[PDB]
Amino acid sequence: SRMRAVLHLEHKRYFQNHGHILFEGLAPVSDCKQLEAELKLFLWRENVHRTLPGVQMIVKRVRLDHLAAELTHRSRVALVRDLWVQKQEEILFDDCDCSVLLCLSGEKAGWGLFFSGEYPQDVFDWGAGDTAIILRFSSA
Repeated sequence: SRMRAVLHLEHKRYFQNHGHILFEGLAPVSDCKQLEAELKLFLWRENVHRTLPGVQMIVKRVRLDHLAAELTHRSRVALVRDLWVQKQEEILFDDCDCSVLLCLSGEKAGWGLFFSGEYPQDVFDWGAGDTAIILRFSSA
């Protein structure tokens, strides 16, 4: 089982103050590793949700769309783009309402960062052996 996850007012305040917030254990670690293993097989790294159901399944079952909308005070947002990345330098600017970087493997598997605008420096990174997926959410 998994406990229900609920944002606290202080999580909102942190995101308001800084424009990002990092959560430990945002997504179940086993769901992240399973997705990563399927992505390695699938081997182009853009919009991998069009090829594997695990991306939207994580978005929906962890409620990343509802959490992003809540943090950004949007009625609703939806996943519009994604990118499976090996290095943080690969995460370029996207003008969407909110992004989520979800780490898929290694020590920080399951950790996720909500942010808007450019990827924030000196907040989150993962080892050279590990990967992550950036999820772009839009109210458009």
